[PDB]
Amino acid sequence: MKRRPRKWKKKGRMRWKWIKKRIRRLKRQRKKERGL
Amino acid sequence: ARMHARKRGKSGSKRPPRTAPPIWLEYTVEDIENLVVKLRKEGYSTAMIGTILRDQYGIPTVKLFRDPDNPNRKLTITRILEKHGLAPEIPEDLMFLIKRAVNLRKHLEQHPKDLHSMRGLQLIESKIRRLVKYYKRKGKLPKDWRYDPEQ
Amino acid sequence: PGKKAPNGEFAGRKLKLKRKKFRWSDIRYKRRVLRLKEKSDPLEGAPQARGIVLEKIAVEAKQPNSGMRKAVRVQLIKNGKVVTAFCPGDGAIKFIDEHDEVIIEGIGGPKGGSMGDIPGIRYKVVKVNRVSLKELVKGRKEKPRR
RNA sequence: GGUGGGGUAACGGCCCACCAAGCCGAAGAUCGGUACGGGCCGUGAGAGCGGGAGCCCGGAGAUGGACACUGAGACACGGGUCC
RNA sequence: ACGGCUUUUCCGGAGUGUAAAAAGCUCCGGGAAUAAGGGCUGGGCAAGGCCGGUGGCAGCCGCCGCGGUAAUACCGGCGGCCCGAGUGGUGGCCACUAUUAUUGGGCCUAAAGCGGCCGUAGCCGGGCCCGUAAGUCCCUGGCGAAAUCCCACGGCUCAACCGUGGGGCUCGCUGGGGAUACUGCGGGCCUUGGGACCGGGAGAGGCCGGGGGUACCCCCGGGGUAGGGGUGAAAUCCUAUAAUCCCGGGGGGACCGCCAGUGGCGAAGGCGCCCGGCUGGAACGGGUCCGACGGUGAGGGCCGAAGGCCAGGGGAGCGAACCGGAUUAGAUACCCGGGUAGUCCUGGCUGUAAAGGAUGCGGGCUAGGUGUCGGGCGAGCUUCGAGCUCGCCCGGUGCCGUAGGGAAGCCGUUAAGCCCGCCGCCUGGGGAGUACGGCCGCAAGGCUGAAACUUAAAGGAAUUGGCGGGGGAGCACUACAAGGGGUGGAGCGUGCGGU
RNA sequence: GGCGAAUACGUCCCUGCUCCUUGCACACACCGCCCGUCACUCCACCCGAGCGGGGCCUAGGUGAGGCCCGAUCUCCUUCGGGAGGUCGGGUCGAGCCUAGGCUCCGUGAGGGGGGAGAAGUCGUAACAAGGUAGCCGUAGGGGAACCUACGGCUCGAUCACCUCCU
RNA sequence: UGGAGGUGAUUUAAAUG
RNA sequence: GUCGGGCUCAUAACCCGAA
Ligand SMILES: [Mg+2]
Ligand SMILES: [Mg+2]
Ligand SMILES: [Mg+2]
Ligand SMILES: [Mg+2]
Ligand SMILES: [Mg+2]
Ligand SMILES: [Mg+2]
Ligand SMILES: [Mg+2]
Ligand SMILES: [Mg+2]
Ligand SMILES: [Mg+2]
Ligand SMILES: [Mg+2]
Ligand SMILES: [Mg+2]
Ligand SMILES: [Mg+2]
Ligand SMILES: [Mg+2]
Ligand SMILES: [Mg+2]
Ligand SMILES: [Mg+2]
Ligand SMILES: [Mg+2]
Ligand SMILES: [Mg+2]
Ligand SMILES: [Mg+2]
Ligand SMILES: [Mg+2]
Ligand SMILES: [Mg+2]
Ligand SMILES: [Mg+2]
Ligand SMILES: [Mg+2]
Ligand SMILES: [Mg+2]
Ligand SMILES: [Mg+2]
Ligand SMILES: [Mg+2]
Ligand SMILES: [Mg+2]
Ligand SMILES: [Mg+2]
Ligand SMILES: [Mg+2]
Ligand SMILES: [Mg+2]
Ligand SMILES: [Mg+2]
Ligand SMILES: [Mg+2]
Ligand SMILES: [Mg+2]
Ligand SMILES: [Mg+2]
Ligand SMILES: [Mg+2]
Ligand SMILES: [Mg+2]
Ligand SMILES: [Mg+2]
Ligand SMILES: [Mg+2]
Ligand SMILES: [Mg+2]
Ligand SMILES: [Mg+2]
Ligand SMILES: [Mg+2]
Ligand SMILES: [Mg+2]
Repeated sequence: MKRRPRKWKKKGRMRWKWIKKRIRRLKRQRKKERGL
Repeated sequence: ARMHARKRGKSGSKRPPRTAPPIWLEYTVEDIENLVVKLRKEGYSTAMIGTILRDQYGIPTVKLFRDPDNPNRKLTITRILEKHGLAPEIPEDLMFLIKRAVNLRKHLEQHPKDLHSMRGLQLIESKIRRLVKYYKRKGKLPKDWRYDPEQ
Repeated sequence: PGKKAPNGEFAGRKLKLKRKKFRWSDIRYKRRVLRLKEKSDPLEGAPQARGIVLEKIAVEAKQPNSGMRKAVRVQLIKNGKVVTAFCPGDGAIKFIDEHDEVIIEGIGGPKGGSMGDIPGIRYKVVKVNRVSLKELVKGRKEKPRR
C-alpha cells in the first residue's frame, strides 16, 4: 500500500494498523470468490 | 567533491606562478631528456619519474622549458617519451584502474559473500567506462577497442 | 529542494511537458476536459426542465435547525429519471397536486448544487401547470382547471 | 524502394508483372476520444485562459449505401439507375 | 393651492418621402393632457432598533447564520436604499486565484524529497588565441484579401452608422547586403574542477580460518534434609524416585559485560572478545602525472532491519498460537507456571518500516565564540615514550549566537540565508490506497490506480484557563491521626416524599 | 448561668482547597471529549447465475448493378454504322446468409463494503503516566472496539544516578 | 544560568453521563 | 431470584438486613 502518514493520527479515528488488517481480510474474500 | 563518496578534501600541490627556470637550476634541456629516458628505461611510471626528478635532482617540473622542436608548447614527460618512442600504448590512468579491477575480481571468486568489496568493483568499472568514452572521443583508443574482464 | 527547473534556454519541451503533467492535478480542469459533469447530469446540460409530479414528501432540516421542508418527486419528460424538487414559499405545497406538470431549475447552492439546511435536494419548482408559482403563492393569479 | 508496362488532362504503388527488405515508433508510432479549418470573438493591467452558429474566404453534403449518361465543367439539392 | 408657459411624446389634417405603401422629415389646429417598474432593507453591502401577526410550528438562508410567546433577520403595514424602461431567477466561460506559478507558487513540524546508490538519452557545463557565420542584432526587396480594431477630418440634427487618409492586425514566410560580443561548429594552447600515482599515519568498513571469556541449561558422583519457587495478595508448578543450597567432574547452543566517549567507520540498511590472511573507501602531506575527461539523471540496474516462504541442519535461553493458575460484573487481556512455530547455520525467494536528519544531490558567497576526532606545522617541557602542554592550517563531529529567513516552534558557514543547475513530488477534507485493468511473486503480498456520491471545514504553531489514577510547597476537628460523647435498632414530636 | 473532663501540640494517608511547574485531541471546561461490531431508515456504488437485444473484424457460400472482349438474332441506315434482345468468358461490386472472436446498452436471484440519520444494543480502544506510554512494518489470535511476539521511532509522564555541553 | 542524551525502576481493584 | 437500607453528584459494580 501507499503511505499516508496523516492517517496514523488518532483524533477521531481507530488505529490505522488494524484498519489495514481489516482491509486485507476483506480483499482475501473477494479474490477467493473470483477464482470460482 | 569526490565523485562517489561526496567528501570535500582539499589536499594538493601549491605551484607558484613563474615563467623561466630558476637561476640556481644548472641542468640544460638535453640533460633533462637524457635523465627522463634513463628513468623510463629503469621501469617507472610517468608520475614516478617526475617525483624522482623533483626529490633527488632538484628539478621542479619539466614544464618550465619550451619544446626545442615546437615553440608553440612547453615540455611534458609524455611528450619527451613520445619524441623517443617509449610512450605508453594505453593511457596510464586507465591501465592502473584495469590492473586494480583484475586483482579484485579473483578475490571475489574466492569470497562470494564479500558484498561491500563488490560495490567497489562496480565503482571502479564505472570509472573505467567513463575514461574509455573520453579516450575514444579523442582518438587515443581505436573505435573497436572494448573492455571485457574475460580477456 | 533546489532551484526550480528546468530554466535553460533550450529546454522548452521539458518545461511544457511539466506544466501539462501537473495540470491534471487541478480538479476544475480535469472535470471540464473529461466532461464528467455531462456524463452524469439528469438535466443533460439544460438550465431548466419539465416533469410530472408523482408524490408529495417532507424532508427534515439538518442540525441544529428544526422544521419540515416540503418537496415533490418529479419524473422528467426527456429521459424518465426521477428527482426531488423543493417548493419555495409559505403554503406553496397546497398549490401542487399529483399528475400535474412542473418546471424545475437549479436551487442555487455552492458548486452548482444544494444549499442551506437541506442537502440532498438540488432543484426547485418555478411553474405549475404553466403558471408562475411565485404569483400563486402571492395571489394576483389563479391556478387553472380547478 | 527498384526495374518494365498500363492508365490518366497530367506526375505518382494510382494499378499490374518481376527483383529486394524495406518503411514508422518513448522527440509517442499504432489505436481510441472529441471536432469542419481560418479571418475573428469573450474576458484579463499584462503574461495568459476560453470559444469558434450568424458576416467573408476555403471544405463537405442533399433520407443511408453504391454506380452511370450528357457536357468546357457533374458522377448533378428543384436530372437518370440499383439495393 | 393659486397664476402663467411649452408640446419631445399623443389626437386630427396638408406637403415631401416610396416601385406603390408605411415609417421618417417640414408646417397647421387641440391640450399637462396620453406614459414607472423590479429588486432589496442582520453582516459582507447602500438602506428601520417602528407597528401588527406567528411561536423550533410555519418559514428564511449563495456563505456566516435567524426562528423555543418581548423576532431590527420569517409574513404583512408604514417608512427607507439601489438601479430604472427595465429589474430579478437558473445554467456556462473569463476574472477573483501567485488555487497551475515563463513573468510568478510550494515540499523539517500544515498536501508534498523516490529506503539507498550507480549510470543511458536529454538538459546544464572552467580560462586564453585564431577561423566560420547556423543561432542572434541592424538595413533593405517580395508577401501575410476585404470586413473587424485605434486616430484625425468629412456626411446623416449630434451619436450609433457610413466615407477619405494615417496606423495596427494574421509575431509568420521568403530574396539580398552588413556586424561578430554571446551561444553553436572547426583548429591551437592551459591547470584551477575531476581523475591517476607516491609517503607516514586513523578507523566496531567487508569476507575467511583459528584461539578464548564469563553466564546459563541438562547429566553423573559426594554432602545435607524439609521445603523451594512466585505475587499487590495467592495458586498452578518443583520436591522423600531427596528438591532449593554447597562441592568435584562430563556435554551443549546462543551471546561478547566494564573500558565506551552529542567518540569512530560505511551510500543507506548497518558494524564492538583476541590472533593471522585476503579486500573496499576516506582525510592529511605533495613546484609528481593526465588535461574539462564534469553535474543531474527519464527509462534501466544493484544493495536493502525485522517478519514470512521453499529445501536441508540445529535447538541452550527466550517465546506468536495453545494449555493451566489468578484478577474481574465479564477478562478471548494485562500478572504467574508451562509451551509449538520462530529466533541460530547453509543455498534460494519476498523488497517491506516513524527504512525519520519526517530536511534530494553538485558549485560560489555572507560576524564571531567555545568543546572534541584524524593528519600536518611551530614553540615549550620531559621519567626520552607511538609521552605531555599551548598556538596555527585542512578535513570530520557538537553547542551558543550576529546579519538574513520564518505562521511560529526555530534555522543560522554541518542554513531552513543570497545566487548558478538538474531530477522527483503536491494542488480542501472524505470515498481510497478501494473497484476495474495490467506487470511481478511458490505463497503471503509488491508496483501502478479512478468514479458515483458525501462534506465546511480538516490540518499547523503558539495563548489564557480548567483538569490529571503527573511533580513540588502550604492548610482545615463541616479532614485524618489520638481521644470524649453519640446517630443508625424501639415508641413518640416535628418537617419531606408518596398515596 | 450551674457542674466540668479526655487526648494531640502532629500529618497530608482519607475528604478537600490555595500557589509554582509540567502533559493535554478539554473551553458546555473530566458530571469533558470520544471508538468499533450487531439492529433500524434512506442514498449512491461494486461483484454477479440467469435474461432479452445492438456494433465491429475475420473465414466460407450467395449476389441487384457496372465495365471490357466475343458469337449470333430483330428493326432502322446516310452504307460510316446505330438502337436493343439472347448466350459464352473475364473482372469489379453495395447487399444478404452461416460460423468464430471481442464490444455495448437493458433487466437480474444472491453476495459486499461506502455515506448520511438518530440512538435500539454491548463494551470503553484513544486524549493526563487515560489508569498495561502511544505509534510504524510483519505474523498469529479475538463478539467489537482490540490483544500478543520480533525489529524500529519519540510525535512519551515521574523519580534517582550517570554521561555530554553552554 | 540554561540545555541534550543513557540505564534503572513505578505496591490490588476503580466502567459510564 | 424477590423486597428494603447503605455507599456515589447519579447509575452499574460493591456492602448489610430480611422473607
Ligand atoms: Mg510511365
Ligand atoms: Mg460534427
Ligand atoms: Mg476547433
Ligand atoms: Mg443560423
Ligand atoms: Mg430531410
Ligand atoms: Mg449599512
Ligand atoms: Mg438567494
Ligand atoms: Mg414583533
Ligand atoms: Mg418586512
Ligand atoms: Mg501554496
Ligand atoms: Mg506531510
Ligand atoms: Mg530521502
Ligand atoms: Mg547519477
Ligand atoms: Mg566558457
Ligand atoms: Mg543571418
Ligand atoms: Mg486585412
Ligand atoms: Mg451635419
Ligand atoms: Mg463625427
Ligand atoms: Mg467604414
Ligand atoms: Mg545427591
Ligand atoms: Mg528512475
Ligand atoms: Mg519458560
Ligand atoms: Mg534506523
Ligand atoms: Mg529522529
Ligand atoms: Mg520519506
Ligand atoms: Mg589535533
Ligand atoms: Mg563520517
Ligand atoms: Mg567544522
Ligand atoms: Mg543556533
Ligand atoms: Mg485533495
Ligand atoms: Mg488487481
Ligand atoms: Mg464528614
Ligand atoms: Mg478518628
Ligand atoms: Mg431511630
Ligand atoms: Mg473545543
Ligand atoms: Mg468520564
Ligand atoms: Mg482506556
Ligand atoms: Mg484497565
Ligand atoms: Mg493505554
Ligand atoms: Mg492472544
Ligand atoms: Mg446503585
